[PDB]
Amino acid sequence: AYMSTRVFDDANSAYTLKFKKAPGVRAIDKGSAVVTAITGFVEQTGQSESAGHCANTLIDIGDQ
Amino acid sequence: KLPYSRVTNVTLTRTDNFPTRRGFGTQLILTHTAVSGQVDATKRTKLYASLAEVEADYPANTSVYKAALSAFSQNPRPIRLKVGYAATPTGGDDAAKKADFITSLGAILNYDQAFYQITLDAALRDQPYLDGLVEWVEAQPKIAMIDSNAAGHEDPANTTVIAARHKGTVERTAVFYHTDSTEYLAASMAAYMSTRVFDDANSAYTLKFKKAPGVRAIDKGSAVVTAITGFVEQTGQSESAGHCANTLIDIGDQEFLVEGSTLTQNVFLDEIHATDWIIARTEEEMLSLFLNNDRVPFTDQGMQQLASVPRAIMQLAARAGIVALDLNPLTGAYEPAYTITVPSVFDIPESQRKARIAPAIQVRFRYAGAVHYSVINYTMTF
Amino acid sequence: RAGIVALDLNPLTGAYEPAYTITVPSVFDIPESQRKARIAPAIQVRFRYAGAVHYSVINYTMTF
Amino acid sequence: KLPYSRVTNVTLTRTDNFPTRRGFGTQLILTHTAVSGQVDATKRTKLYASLAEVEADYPANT
Amino acid sequence: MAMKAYSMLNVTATLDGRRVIGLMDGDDAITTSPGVDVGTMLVGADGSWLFSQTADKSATVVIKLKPNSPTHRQLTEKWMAQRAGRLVGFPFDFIDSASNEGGTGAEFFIQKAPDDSKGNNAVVREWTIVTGEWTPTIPTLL
Amino acid sequence: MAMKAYSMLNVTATLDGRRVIGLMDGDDAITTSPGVDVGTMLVGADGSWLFSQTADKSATVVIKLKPNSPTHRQLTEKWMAQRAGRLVGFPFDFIDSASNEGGTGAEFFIQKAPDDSKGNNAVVREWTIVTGEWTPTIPTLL
Amino acid sequence: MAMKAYSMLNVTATLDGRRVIGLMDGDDAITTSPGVDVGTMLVGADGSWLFSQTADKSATVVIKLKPNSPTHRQLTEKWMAQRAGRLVGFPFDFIDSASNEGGTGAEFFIQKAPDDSKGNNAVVREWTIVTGEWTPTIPTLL
Amino acid sequence: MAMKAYSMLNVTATLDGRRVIGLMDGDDAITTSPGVDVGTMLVGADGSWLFSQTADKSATVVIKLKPNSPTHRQLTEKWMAQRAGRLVGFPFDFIDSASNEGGTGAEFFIQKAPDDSKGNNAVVREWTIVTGEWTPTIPTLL
Amino acid sequence: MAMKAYSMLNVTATLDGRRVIGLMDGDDAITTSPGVDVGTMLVGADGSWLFSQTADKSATVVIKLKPNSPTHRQLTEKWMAQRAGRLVGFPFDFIDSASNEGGTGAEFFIQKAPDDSKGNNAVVREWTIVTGEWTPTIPTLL
Repeated sequence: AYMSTRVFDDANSAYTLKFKKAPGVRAIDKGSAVVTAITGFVEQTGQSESAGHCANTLIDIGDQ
Repeated sequence: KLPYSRVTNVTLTRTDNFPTRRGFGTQLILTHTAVSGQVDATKRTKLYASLAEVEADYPANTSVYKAALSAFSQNPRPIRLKVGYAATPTGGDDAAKKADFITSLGAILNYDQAFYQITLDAALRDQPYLDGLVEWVEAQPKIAMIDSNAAGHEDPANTTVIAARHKGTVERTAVFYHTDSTEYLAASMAAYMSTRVFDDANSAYTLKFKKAPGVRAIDKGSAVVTAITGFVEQTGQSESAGHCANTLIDIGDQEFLVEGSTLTQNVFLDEIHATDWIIARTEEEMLSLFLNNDRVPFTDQGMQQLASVPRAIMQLAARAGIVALDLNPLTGAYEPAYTITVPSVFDIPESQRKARIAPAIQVRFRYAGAVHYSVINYTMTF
Repeated sequence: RAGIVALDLNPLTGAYEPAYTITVPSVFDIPESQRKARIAPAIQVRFRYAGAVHYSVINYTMTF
Repeated sequence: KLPYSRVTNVTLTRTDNFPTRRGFGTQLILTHTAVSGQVDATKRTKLYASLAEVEADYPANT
Repeated sequence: MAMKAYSMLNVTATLDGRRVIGLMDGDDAITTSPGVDVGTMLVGADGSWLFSQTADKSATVVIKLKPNSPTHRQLTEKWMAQRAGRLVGFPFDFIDSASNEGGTGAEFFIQKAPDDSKGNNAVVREWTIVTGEWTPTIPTLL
Repeated sequence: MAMKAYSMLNVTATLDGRRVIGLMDGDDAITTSPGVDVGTMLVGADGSWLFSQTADKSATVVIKLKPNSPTHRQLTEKWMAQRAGRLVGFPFDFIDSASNEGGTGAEFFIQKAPDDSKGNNAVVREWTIVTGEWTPTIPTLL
Repeated sequence: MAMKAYSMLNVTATLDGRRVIGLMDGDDAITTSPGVDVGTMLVGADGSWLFSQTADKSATVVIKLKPNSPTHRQLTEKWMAQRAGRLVGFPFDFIDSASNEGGTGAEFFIQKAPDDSKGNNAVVREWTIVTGEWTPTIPTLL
Repeated sequence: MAMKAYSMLNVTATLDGRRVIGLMDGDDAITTSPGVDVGTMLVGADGSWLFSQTADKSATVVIKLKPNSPTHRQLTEKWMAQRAGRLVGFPFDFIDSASNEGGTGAEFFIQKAPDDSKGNNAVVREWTIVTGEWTPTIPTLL
Repeated sequence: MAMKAYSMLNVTATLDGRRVIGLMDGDDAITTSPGVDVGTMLVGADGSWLFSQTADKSATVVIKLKPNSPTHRQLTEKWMAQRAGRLVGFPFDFIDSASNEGGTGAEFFIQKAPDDSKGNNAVVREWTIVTGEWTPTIPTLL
């Protein structure tokens, strides 16, 4: 729905992240130290395999 | 016929309403009381909208209602206090042990991160286990404030009180020393501190040093107001000759806060508040940059795009009056107020490039203070 | 052009390095025993990926 | 909710920082003191990066 | 840290967070000019003099674009937002990495809109933006 | 949906329902310009500033034609209708299919009439029309 | 609550319940002025002084309109109602949403009527109204 | 019933039954102004107020003509009739068909006579007429 | 102690304890003028003369502000306090640090209030204040 309508035939059309993207309408999950067991993401080091399990959860930080 | 309430709705109540005047922050009220309908293990914290709509916490309980009473009682008002469930167990199963209190503190972040100023009120006062809060808010982007109802800070010699056993070593905590039965942290913080908008010109309240709360009472004395607040007349503030706190003295017919909420010997509350506004604003602008662009590439062009954010924030901050005016304070010669240096990804190896963690950008400061004390000489010649 | 392939510079040192190469094989020494297959020999191509940024750091020293 | 430290990292220290401005050379500081963790017969000389990161030599030794 | 020769490959301009991309040809594609003179000398009938310095630190920048550039679309959306009645800042910033020369402004506004000419060959689209506060950055690499 | 390069074969202009056909040579055959500046910056004696935005959304367009074109006949009939005392709108619209850039205006009026020069070679006939409301279209194909 | 720059798109004026719409061009389209000076200083032959403050809080407002505006029709009907002998209040009110500056008056009256000039181009129609009580509103957004 | 833009081709003025034809150049060729102010506000020493409305509904109109116009001949005959001692009304009326704005007066009189200047180029001839009763017409087309 | 050239960055004005901030553009943003002439020469029919000096030391100051300035809000609150009936002094003071030229007055009063004009661009707001005693300061730096 967002991945599909990506046209790489234009200049500078590399959405290399897919990392901060808003869907049409949906709801968030909850937590702060539970969002690192899922997605296995440590703060500044990167992403560690032993310290979590990779997935995607649609967090909210500000009002976004 | 028909009433006019068919097409309009005009009412009338007997209450006091002040304008809203949104501002910066929110405070936290942690106690052991639970209301069972809104914090009962489902909400380690709970938000609100206004005081009047409070029903879950009894309008007579000393902890929440009597503290939100002075939290919401400034002439412009803050909104959405962050109500409590945090350390519902009494300090610790072994009371003297602070480990349970530290773990309780470490398990209340995991629900909510929207509070900036931490206040305990009407209970937990003068507990030895409170040392965990002082040790813990260090290296934690918050502000810890403890208002005693009574202690022995009036002896410029004793070392057992809160402000003595931690004096000159902590730079993010302060004490609101007073007499019995008044909630004080809520009186000024998060009620005057909250409605401070740094997005306007000349909005630097650098002091917080002569400010009137809504309604309250003064303490008493003259040589007891220097054991507390550790303030000597013209020298400044000395660590050995007193203990820093805030007492709301009255001099003329006016009553106002005094010492400007110090934390250690010469560290004031507005410095922390303003720099934390700077940090929280750079965070918001960085996030707003990641949501507009398709991507931010891992090149030098991307580094400059990222560094464009602190450049705007520093110009915003120098306008409010937080950053200094481009002149050497020693000699008055020209000196840059702030600099921003952007690193190179070029010689950072591809071994580290695959991290998707950008290198660090470094920024430079200079603070612009304000005046607490004045001198006039008045020679007479006849 | 889209931004998927890198910009012709060594990511370690910033020195010049080709982003991609294409090497074409010879049918010449591939035997006629295999030529009658109507299956062409393999062409080999070389890459370099251009990533993007997920996390930022700012230091903010203060001097008063 | 979640902190902003989930996607960025903004800090603040109270120190003095000047630009780097690389140049030509290096100097040598020879004495008789040994630190036993970084020169102990394994390094007749030892390099560094910055002063603040000094721990091996005591911040009070002359 | 060798002094890089000039190149438009090493100049970066950021408008409301996004890059500026499709620029016209010429030596003047982004130009910033101060609003007024820095000062004024006043000489009297006797030969004495007095200098006066202004407190106005404002500037305009002119951006010349091609008819096919995403920045043209971004600026034409900003123009319609202003025409609707929504009036906010939108920072602009640009710098040169070879010398650290440039400047920033935290609140800009659209001042002039381009002319849509069709004709036989494609032609320029010139936008103008204005700020009340522009601070140049010091070129520390000379 | 490949981005087509520019071409006058893919630009269409509609005046009162009919197409615009015989255009002169040059890079400026139909040009639209806004009536005024979008805004104004006001800087005081102390360094503070204030921006002000206008509510005027009007434009003119200039059309350059050959002496042998049906659009010249259409415009000279519209001019005589206005001179008689009949004053109505007559929409004008033009767009580019390659980028969706253009604009529309539902009520135009003749503002300037051309000069009839005979001479040795044939020359331009320039018309000018004005509207009180011009809304640009957003180029959604960049 | 960002301080909006000035714009006539965000000023609203209400005359007898209806909006004021077709205004002339210029920086002075609705102007209100107090009736008298606020006070007077009286200095005697010896150097002593005395200030005196007035109790008169009245004002006039001048509205400049185009010859084609519904407010001109509304005001010319109010003028004829007054000429017939019917004398009532008709409130007037206007404010700026960017700063909350303005004022209100619950009872106004027509004081001057415009001149009907035809000529070659269209020209202003200026009305004047007067009240005995005008209370300015406090700009709480500065 | 489209709102016609302004044009002097659609304004008609009738003086004593005949049309007004040769008018001078400018934006003020026929202008009517009311005789007095509509009312007066009276504020007392205590802050109370009182409005008073007049019963005088009179106006003058000024007509600017060229030295070669039949209306100049008509007005100079009316002037001589008045100088002889014959004093009658002679209605004047003018209106705009685009908006129905104008007014009528059933009895006018000559008040000022023009100056006969010869010089090198031709110049204006300005007449003034006065009535005791002028009723504006309501612009029903806005 | 070098004589600084003139600059509005080094002039400070204090009204009731607070600074004056948003000033209009021009060479006359704060101007103070004495109330009367210093003296009068009286020459008789014979050629003898007599000078007379006044004891009146009073002045007014005029402050020109933008429509978006906190000093406008402060002055409009002071105006309403005076209209309520509360009459006190409110000192005003301003000086130039380059030459030590200026003056002070311990008790001022509002004398004139500005006009609220909306229009198309933003315009001045002029306040006037008056004192019964104004003492200039001596410029000791020439």
